[PDB]
Amino acid sequence: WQARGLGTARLQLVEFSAFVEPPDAVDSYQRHLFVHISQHGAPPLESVDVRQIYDKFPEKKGGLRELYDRGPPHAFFLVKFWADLNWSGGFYGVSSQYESLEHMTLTCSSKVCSFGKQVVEKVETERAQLEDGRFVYRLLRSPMCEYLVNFLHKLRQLPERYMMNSVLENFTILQVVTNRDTQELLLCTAYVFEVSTSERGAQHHIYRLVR
Repeated sequence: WQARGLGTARLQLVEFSAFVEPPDAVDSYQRHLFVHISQHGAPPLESVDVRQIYDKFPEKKGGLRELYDRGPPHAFFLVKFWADLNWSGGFYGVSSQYESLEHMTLTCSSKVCSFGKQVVEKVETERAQLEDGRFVYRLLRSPMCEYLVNFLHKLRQLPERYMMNSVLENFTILQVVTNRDTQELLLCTAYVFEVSTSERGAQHHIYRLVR
């Protein structure tokens, strides 16, 4: 009954990535992945108690505690990213793909938070496209908001990766996917971050948020 990947029976994440294509990508295509989840016979995901990360996201409303209280509890995930920050006016982008058995319009809200305070927010809607019995939701090549692009440019220039990790310690992203018509929550993902080491590329670990 417990999740094996990032999804519920109503909405599965297929693929998520944040990337930059250098200006010369036009000559020889390349992209750098800052972070990447691909879910194209596994055990249960580990659990993390949601109370321990409340103070890393906003409060009062659209905050973790109120969202979790709203439910459903099984829709809540924590993703730890080891971001690859080793890669210039190129294209900074975010691509997301989801799948369901039912036809919905999704609202996807992404709240960028600094010391648990909302700083920027992007809200996108996506109508289902029916393909092979299953519905697919494609939010591909969304331009990264200027706050994140500038954050990444500054973060990458820090002299020590322990300082990157100290800065990232206070940097979080909260994603809420709801049925736009019914306002029911489909997927809530809390993102926390560290740097990887370049020889190592982007990595991640997914947890169920429990209470």
